[PDB]
Amino acid sequence: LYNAMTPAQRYFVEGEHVVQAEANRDILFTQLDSNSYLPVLHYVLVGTALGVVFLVLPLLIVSFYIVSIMYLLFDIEVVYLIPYVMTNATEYMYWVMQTFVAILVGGFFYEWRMGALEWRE
Amino acid sequence: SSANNYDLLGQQHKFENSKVFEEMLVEEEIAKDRELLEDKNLAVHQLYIFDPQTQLAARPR
Repeated sequence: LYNAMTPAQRYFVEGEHVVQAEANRDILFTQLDSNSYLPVLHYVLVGTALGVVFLVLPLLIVSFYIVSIMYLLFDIEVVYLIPYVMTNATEYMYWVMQTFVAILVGGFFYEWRMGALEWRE
Repeated sequence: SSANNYDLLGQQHKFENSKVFEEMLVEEEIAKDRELLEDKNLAVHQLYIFDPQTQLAARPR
């Protein structure tokens, strides 16, 4: 639970009631904690604990390398494409994206032409 | 043994001399593109495997 430490973060609200309310608060998205990944980490620990309980109960009683590289590089290329779809693009952002995709498609065409896309090897 | 060895030698030399011009020039080009294809990192080598005697595409790689 992140707690504000300064009056400006606390909206210049005076008193110790607010600090007490913030420290003992519940993680509520409508309230202070929005877009918070802390519930996700709590979910991670819960899943791990359940797995541990199941685990401990009975105890008491060339082509692959090539596909890995191509996946890494095309994944990075899609990583750059992600910010574009997250904006209401203009014409020029659009044409920059078109040049970017043109380069990616040139690499893909090289892959197709050299037979790497075929998995005979 | 000398007689027989020179018989084999004569067969070889007859084989070389008896080729026609067009075949000789074609064979010169075969030797030349054999030398050019010695580099195995060429793009075309990824495309195909070439027949050794005549550097023609035999099967894809």
